[PDB]
Amino acid sequence: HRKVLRDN
Amino acid sequence: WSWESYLEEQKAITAPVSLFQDSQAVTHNKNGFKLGMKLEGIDPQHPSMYFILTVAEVCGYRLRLHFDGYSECHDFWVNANSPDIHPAGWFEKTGHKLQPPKGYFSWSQYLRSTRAQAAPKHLFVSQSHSPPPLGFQVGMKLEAVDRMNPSLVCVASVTDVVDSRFLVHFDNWDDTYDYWCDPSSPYIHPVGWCQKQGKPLTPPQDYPDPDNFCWEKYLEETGASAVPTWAFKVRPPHSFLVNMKLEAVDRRNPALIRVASVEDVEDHRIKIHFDGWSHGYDFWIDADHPDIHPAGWCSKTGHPLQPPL
Ligand SMILES: [Cl-]
Repeated sequence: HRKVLRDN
Repeated sequence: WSWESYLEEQKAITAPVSLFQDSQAVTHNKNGFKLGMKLEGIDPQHPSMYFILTVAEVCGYRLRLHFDGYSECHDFWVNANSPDIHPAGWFEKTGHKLQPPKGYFSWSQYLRSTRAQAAPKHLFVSQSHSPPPLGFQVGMKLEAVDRMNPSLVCVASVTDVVDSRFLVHFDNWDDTYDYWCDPSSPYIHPVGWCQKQGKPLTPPQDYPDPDNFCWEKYLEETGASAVPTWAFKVRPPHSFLVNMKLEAVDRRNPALIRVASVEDVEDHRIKIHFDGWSHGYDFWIDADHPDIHPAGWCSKTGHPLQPPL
């Protein structure tokens, strides 16, 4: 279960 | 209202002029910018991009710039010694891209169409005529704090060099995170710094198999070199003390400059409080920010000063 840096 | 009476009444001191960068303190230069002069400048919302700008207003040593062709809602204020503006023609002489006016390139043709005057060259502190920062070349790589998400230290590149400053870009992100700095910025470090420090390095956006990112491989695959370690200089912490007073541009109405206090301090940052206002309005600012000034700056430069609320 991956956590991803999102900027939108 | 006067500073003297106010300091007497509050039993307070102003931050000595010596505490500031020369550029923040200087009051003896006149503002030579005039209404309608045209020039080139960085978009503060996109610091890698250059636009044609027109002088919309002048107040003391400050000026309000308008993006030709775009809405006046994007107008912004700079000081007359800003290094983020350049004379007409600077882009082509120096290898920079100039965005044209909205919808619209040749300056001679545009000046003929508009019957406007370009701001004269002598007004500009930055014309790419001074010795660049040694060791910082376009294309080189480093590690940089994302100043907007400062828990992150990230893979970064130098993408522009202008006089004493260079532009730091976050690989694979947009330019909204970019910032201009110099070799002593506390926000930059050599390739390998995070590894030395036992700190996680944030790799480029969408880098395949990011947990296995390796600088050695990244540099090889990008044909890039690291900024040499000797090029990074240690900036001393500033010497502002809590309760010291000064002047500061209001971020909520940038036209205004207010009587201010040092509320709190870090090594390189200062928490500003507007005397008389709610602490809700307090904000952190880097000590080198062009929008803080010693007491007396407004009065000496011919800009109104808002006294405490
Ligand atoms: Cl617009």
